[PDB]
Amino acid sequence: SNRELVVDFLSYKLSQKGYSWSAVKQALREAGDEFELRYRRAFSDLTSQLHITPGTAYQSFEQVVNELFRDGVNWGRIVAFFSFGGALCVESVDKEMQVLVSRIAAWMATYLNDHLEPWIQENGGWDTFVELYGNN
Amino acid sequence: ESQEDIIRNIARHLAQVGDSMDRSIPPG
Repeated sequence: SNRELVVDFLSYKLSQKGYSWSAVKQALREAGDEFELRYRRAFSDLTSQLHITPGTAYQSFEQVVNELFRDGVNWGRIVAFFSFGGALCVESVDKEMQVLVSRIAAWMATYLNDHLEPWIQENGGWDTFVELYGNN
Repeated sequence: ESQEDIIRNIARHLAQVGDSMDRSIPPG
């Protein structure tokens, strides 16, 4: 379910770059698109400077995401989390490490389930996310 | 230039744009 959201979002982002991986989902896709628009107006894509490899990808994922949520959680930072995952996947497919896509997806799902789920449930669940971000 | 510097920058950028996208209203 969280895992399902993750795979849908990543597949959407991959398709936008011409790559292919074969209400909540729609809200998240749109939120991701808006997040990325805002990001590009402010900061350069630093994804490349991470040097993603199979041996280092989890550690880069884990360290960024831990730092993202260190000060706290909100729906906007959760959108950032999904967009970041998307960026890691696009870079991965770009550089012919497409097997990392399924690993990043799993890492994201596990992080959601183990670490963001308590906050999500405390703040109305994904239903509240749809109320706030739906049709946008 | 460091890996950890890159990490910290990305997370900071994500966090700031994330907060600009926070649509929640505090409870009344």
